[PDB]
Amino acid sequence: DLPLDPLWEFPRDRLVLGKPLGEGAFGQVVRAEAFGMDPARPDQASTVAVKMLKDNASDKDLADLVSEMEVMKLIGRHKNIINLLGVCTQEGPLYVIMECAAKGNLREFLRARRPPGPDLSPDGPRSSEGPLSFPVLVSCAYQVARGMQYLESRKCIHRDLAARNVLVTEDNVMKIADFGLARGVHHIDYYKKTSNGRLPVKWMAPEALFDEVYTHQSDVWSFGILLWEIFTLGGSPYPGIPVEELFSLLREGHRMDRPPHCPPELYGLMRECWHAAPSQRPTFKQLVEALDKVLLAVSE
Ligand SMILES: *C(=O)c1nc2c(C(=O)Nc3cc(O[C@H](C)c4c(Cl)cncc4Cl)c(C#N)cn3)cn(CCN3CCOCC3)c2cc1Br
Repeated sequence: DLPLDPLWEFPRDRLVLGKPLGEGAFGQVVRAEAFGMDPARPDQASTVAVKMLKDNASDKDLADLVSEMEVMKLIGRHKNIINLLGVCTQEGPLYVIMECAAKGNLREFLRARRPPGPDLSPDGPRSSEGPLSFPVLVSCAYQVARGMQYLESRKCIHRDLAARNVLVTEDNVMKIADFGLARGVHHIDYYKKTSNGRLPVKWMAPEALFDEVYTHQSDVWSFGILLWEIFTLGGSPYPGIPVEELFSLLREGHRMDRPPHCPPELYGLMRECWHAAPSQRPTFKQLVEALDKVLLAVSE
């Protein structure tokens, strides 16, 4: 009963719904097979991520998903974001079809690839060598910055940029997810802990947390936290600090320490992102360039 948009509309019968991937505040995401997403190859199979309303959804849940859908249409296509592939709005439940990232989110990607502990018996010629190396970590940070730069150019604010909201493809390409979402910024439970133990308040810029102000520079703050996540290989920010203590510490201008095995260049970028005045933080364009210099200097 929603209006037909032939540009994006995809026949729902060309989808085979598979195993659920996860669920958000509004909507659930399910893995699925798509046939003929490329109209030039009608019988070609591809793996996609389908977002849909949960069971017994409210009208506001529908409005939020519709709102997300329209943002996806306007945002355009970029290598480092989750792109819209199609929609199903006609004669059936609302489907928002987007790209699927085979390796899950960036946080779990890093945590599952932490170096072998010294408790492990030396077996082979590279026993100390873990899956993750410094240039690849830098590349991950660079890709997120480029993706955010694109989103910024499209006047899009993420409001919850983090490792958990960055997805990893089969080719280890970073793709920013859930960027055009209504997140109820006027009613945030700052003490709320997710089912996986995450405290989303630890990613909020001071002007966002204290003054409910969101800009692209507030995302830059979040990017700084995301930088810390990457080079702690999926660690949780402000270790062992409860939300109540986080409040007072932030008011005192407290910042996270430099993590182990992290070069001063990158902790330098982190601290720049965490400058109190938003105009004293780098832009994403500057972050891209700065991370590019480091990346090129370690890609001989
Ligand atoms: C399809 O390529 C595919 N995807 C995954 C994912 C996965 O996370 N896919 C995914 C999730 C998306 O959003 C959800 C809500 C999400 C989750 Cl589930 C987790 N964190 C953040 C977000 Cl946004 C979106 C979107 N939009 C797109 N794609 C996870 N897996 C399994 C990972 N698996 C773990 C065990 O080792 C092997 C890898 C897959 C698999 C596949 Br085929």
